[PDB]
Amino acid sequence: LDLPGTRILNGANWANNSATSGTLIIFDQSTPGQDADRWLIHNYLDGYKIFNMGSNNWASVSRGNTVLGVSEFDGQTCKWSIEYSGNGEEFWIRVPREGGGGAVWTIKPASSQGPTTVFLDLLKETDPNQRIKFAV
Amino acid sequence: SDKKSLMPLVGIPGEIKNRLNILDFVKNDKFFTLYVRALQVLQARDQSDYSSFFQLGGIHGLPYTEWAKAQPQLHLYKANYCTHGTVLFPTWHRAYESTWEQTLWEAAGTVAQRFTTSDQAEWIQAAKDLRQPFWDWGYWPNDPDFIGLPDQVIRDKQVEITDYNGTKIEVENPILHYKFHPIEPTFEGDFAQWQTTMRYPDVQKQENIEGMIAGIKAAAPGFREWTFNMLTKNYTWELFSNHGAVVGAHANSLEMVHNTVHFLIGRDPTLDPLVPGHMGSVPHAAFDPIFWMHHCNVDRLLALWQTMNYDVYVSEGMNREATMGLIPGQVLTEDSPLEPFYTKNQDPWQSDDLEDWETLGFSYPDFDPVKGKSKEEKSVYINDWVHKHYG
Ligand SMILES: [Cu+2]
Ligand SMILES: [Cu+2]
Ligand SMILES: [Ho]
Ligand SMILES: [Ho]
Ligand SMILES: [Ho]
Repeated sequence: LDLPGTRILNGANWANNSATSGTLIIFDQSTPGQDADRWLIHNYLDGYKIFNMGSNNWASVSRGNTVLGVSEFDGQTCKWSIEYSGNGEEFWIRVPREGGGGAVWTIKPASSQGPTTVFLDLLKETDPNQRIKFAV
Repeated sequence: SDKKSLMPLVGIPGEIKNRLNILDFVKNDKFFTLYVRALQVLQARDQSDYSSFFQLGGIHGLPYTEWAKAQPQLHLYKANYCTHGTVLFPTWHRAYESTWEQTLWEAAGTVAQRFTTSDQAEWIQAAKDLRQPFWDWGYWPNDPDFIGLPDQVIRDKQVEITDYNGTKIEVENPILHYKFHPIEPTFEGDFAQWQTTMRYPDVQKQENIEGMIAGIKAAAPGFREWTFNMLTKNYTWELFSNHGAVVGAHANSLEMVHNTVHFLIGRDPTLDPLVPGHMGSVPHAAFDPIFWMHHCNVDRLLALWQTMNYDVYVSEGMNREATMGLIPGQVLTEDSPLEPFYTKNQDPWQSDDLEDWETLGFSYPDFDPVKGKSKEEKSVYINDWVHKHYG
């Protein structure tokens, strides 16, 4: 009787991750492998931890403002703040920083013509690329 | 960080005292008088006061405002605080019931200091022993006319209590209704038009009390058998704790039996269209004072199941609906926060901290004979008792 986990969505697209320092979290509409689109989000200290059921990677703050899946958990890069955006059922996934202010998940191509992956930029409260939805 | 909550949940200090059966409770003049007086105080408090009856009832559903927070959120998810259809249903409601109980108890304390008779010490002792009573809705002593609720709860417009100079007085019954002052601006439909809480409405939006009582008596043998099945056929937390991801699929859960009880008070099933009063509606139920007797029994049944099924506690489950303090899609466990309930150390309560109900300063009269006994002995005895009382 095992848990389904959740999809992480931006518009119609969902977060995927594959195995293998750190792999890209790709937002699109093609699931690469079994449960690569399913995530276990748990309370962790004052925030949350975000695990991919397909790849077994944790979403972590990575080298140079990107969000990657890494195989070993690190409390200092794998803890997230999840805050309500103010409309609909969309939230911000945010880097934990004392007295707030951290960078947020920002879904955009690396250059142009894809693929669309996760970066960490300053919060623009009006930016669609930073609005996340969860569906079980 | 900074301080988070203005009113920590701490429960009741001192010796552990029992929550009594409402039938027994009303027979005690000291407990009954203090309850009515304490309830008068809570209800008369300004509705913006977090220690008010209105705000305490407000946590559960509407209004969708933060409760007792020292610092507001930037963007508030406007929803119920209560968690329903989740592994956390039983434990969240345990915490909620104690938040109410402590607020009532603090009010009862100030009340007892006003008695001026030669038995004032007895009134003072009574106030600290005072706990919230329960309606044992699963008990049916094979008597067609039996009702598990006394007239003081469901009929009497005025009740007799003892005044401070020892004299007998009648007061408007604060248990029968809550009168809004004012009606919550964000209530819609019939609820926008109802000045007081309403039980078992008819087509004309008036209270049908005798219809409600008739329905309770008729349902009662069905509830005996159902409560018994709920206590004795569930062996895992998942099946026991909640009504399912499709509401109804866990037909035998504590939550599902508890749902039907709400509809016994709040909603005539024959009406078409349906016309629920406060207790038949999740966003409005907690404003009716009988909510607390109902939930006091849900916590009791939890306590009984826990005893028979020791060390079988919260198991991991999905959170599907966003609630004011829970992320849609997140996994729920025994270490998940139970907003808006904080400890005096300014940490959120977890199911973890309240597995042992005695930590909040209460017990139930059911457990009197097994005090200090082993988990295994307690489990055997209570299993016999459940078979005697609900079999
Ligand atoms: Cu509830
Ligand atoms: Cu309820
Ligand atoms: Ho005692
Ligand atoms: Ho905990
Ligand atoms: Ho635990």
